[PDB]
Amino acid sequence: DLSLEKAANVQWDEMADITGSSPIIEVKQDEDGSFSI
Amino acid sequence: RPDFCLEPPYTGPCKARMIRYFYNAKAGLCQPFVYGGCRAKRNNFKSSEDCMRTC
Amino acid sequence: LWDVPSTLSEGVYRIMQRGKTQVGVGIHMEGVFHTMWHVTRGSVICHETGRLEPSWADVRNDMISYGGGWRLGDKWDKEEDVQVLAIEPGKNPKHVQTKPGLFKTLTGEIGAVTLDFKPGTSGSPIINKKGKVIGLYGNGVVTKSGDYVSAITQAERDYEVDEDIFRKKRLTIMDLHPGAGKTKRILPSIVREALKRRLRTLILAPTRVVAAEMEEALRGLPIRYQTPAVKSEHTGREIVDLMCHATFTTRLLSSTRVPNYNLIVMDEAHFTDPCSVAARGYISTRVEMGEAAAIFMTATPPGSIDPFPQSNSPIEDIEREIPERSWNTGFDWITDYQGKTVWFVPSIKAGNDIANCLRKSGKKVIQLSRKTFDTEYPKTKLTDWDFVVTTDISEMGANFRAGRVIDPRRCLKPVILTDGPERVILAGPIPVTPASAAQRRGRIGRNPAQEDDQYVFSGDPLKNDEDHAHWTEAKMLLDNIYTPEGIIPTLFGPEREKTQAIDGEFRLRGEQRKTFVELMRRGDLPVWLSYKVASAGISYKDREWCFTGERNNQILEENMEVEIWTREGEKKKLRPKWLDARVYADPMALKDFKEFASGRK
Repeated sequence: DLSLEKAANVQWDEMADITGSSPIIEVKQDEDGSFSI
Repeated sequence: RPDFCLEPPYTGPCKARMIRYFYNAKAGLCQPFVYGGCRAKRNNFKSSEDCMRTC
Repeated sequence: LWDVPSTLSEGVYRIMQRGKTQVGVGIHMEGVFHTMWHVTRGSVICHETGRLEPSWADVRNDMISYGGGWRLGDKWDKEEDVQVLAIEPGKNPKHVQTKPGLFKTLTGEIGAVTLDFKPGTSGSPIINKKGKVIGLYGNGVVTKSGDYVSAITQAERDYEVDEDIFRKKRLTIMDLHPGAGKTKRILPSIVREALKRRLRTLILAPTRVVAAEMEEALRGLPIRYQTPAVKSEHTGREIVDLMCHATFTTRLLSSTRVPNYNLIVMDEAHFTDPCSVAARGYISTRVEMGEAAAIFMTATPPGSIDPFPQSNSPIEDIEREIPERSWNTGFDWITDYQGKTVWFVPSIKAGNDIANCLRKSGKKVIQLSRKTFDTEYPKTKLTDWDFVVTTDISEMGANFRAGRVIDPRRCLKPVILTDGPERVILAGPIPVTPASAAQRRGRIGRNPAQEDDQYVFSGDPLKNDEDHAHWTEAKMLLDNIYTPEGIIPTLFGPEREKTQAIDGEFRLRGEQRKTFVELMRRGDLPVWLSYKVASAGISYKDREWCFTGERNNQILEENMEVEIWTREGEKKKLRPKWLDARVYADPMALKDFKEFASGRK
């Protein structure tokens, strides 16, 4: 038994932090939807 | 007890938040931990009774 | 798709549990709700005095939809920089922009973001430059370095028919089990490309609610529902006719302008009701004459023998003893079960007894019978209940949202006895047929979010329905369907050997045939009794045959010899010249037949 709760509308932020790398990992998914190596 | 309760609790590579139970061998009982939703290990139980009886 | 019918704002939502904490995030786009599979696993959601149930899912991609499909198809260009609208548990939302890296699937290749958010953020949307959702955050991997990466997750959006099924002089049986997308996918595509071929399309449903679910499935197409209050309804426009089996048989018996349908689709084509059998016979005749194509859809086609067929969700087949009456003890597994149960009873009487026993335990019990089905079945959906106590009528497309079936595998069988005076008795309770057991078990094993469904049964099925009165009654109806070509309308092949009758022997001349149809429609009498009265030359309103019977035709109600006041004040014992058990088999049937015999009907 789960309930919902409002959070935000979908809009892009001019005022956003820019972080994160852009690596290239070869990884293969498996039937269930998982990921590894 | 099986060898899969030797393992410590395993939060998967997913970002959901499920409360589950995992057998701390050092502490000697299943405490609740955060399951991410994906590739659960076998030290991962929906209730603490099934974990005590399963370890 | 899944298996059920039924606020709706737009914005991202925190999916939350009360034991309240956040477990995941979802997007309410259009009238649909989007999440990952691993976040809910097909569980319902209730909020804003409403409820959402799953529609489509792709477990191979960790993606699920509630209330419809996934039209979100904006795909990241492999260069454009993205934003994750992360909603962490107990924190105001946060937009983090990044240039995605690549997961290199090797069965394809897609982008990934190296943002590590707290547990409970799965399903947070990944937006793009133009303000459209290109993905869902939450499913990823742990890097050799020990870093967390997550792949962007989005869908990219179907049943195509073989053309031979539209060929005339061709009859196709579609062995479609629950989970194949019958009403939700296959039938709409069949209808659409039949319209493309500009075919005169008839669709036959076993019950009114099944036809209503067909209407919901076929919306946007030109479907006209046809009510039995009308003998024929032609329009010059392109139209697809939708009606019940019995409505089609009635219009055959009473109308002239029966259209030259060249494509006929019959859902739940295993229905052994006399009207359904006669309709199958007429359809097979039209097909053999080269005037039409036919499609019979059923999970138990002729020759089906397996009571435990394959299902698209696991079924637990428990064999144990089941009560046949009200019990006082020793059946705790019945009421200790905390899900919803569909219990199949042989008769309305046994159903009443079982249902009262269950109500005594604080159980909400809904009862279903052939006559009350289209009234009461909508209450199982619009209400929450513990048990459905039902007869075989729920074997014809009645979808339930339950986890257990109780099936003693017993039923009553109408048999026409030829020992001297011809009568109709109800033999039993007797073992049901293998197809009937399969159809009863088919009420469950369809929800892919449930693996604990159980089919608790007792006894073996029996393939001995040859003496069933419905085959002779179907021949009675069929022999009174005149054909323009004067051809021979016989029963559908696989059912033809069930009766040793000669084709056409029940043909009634004009007026007798009219009163036959009227005794069935206005009198609510069985086909055998209606034929026996009408062929005798008796008018509809003449009720004296209800009292001129042998003494052994006395009708008893609760251990009393029934006495009835006729329309003209006379008091007489209910003693029909012809005895059909179905008119006194249950309180409502006997009530209706008592009002018929009085002439007040």
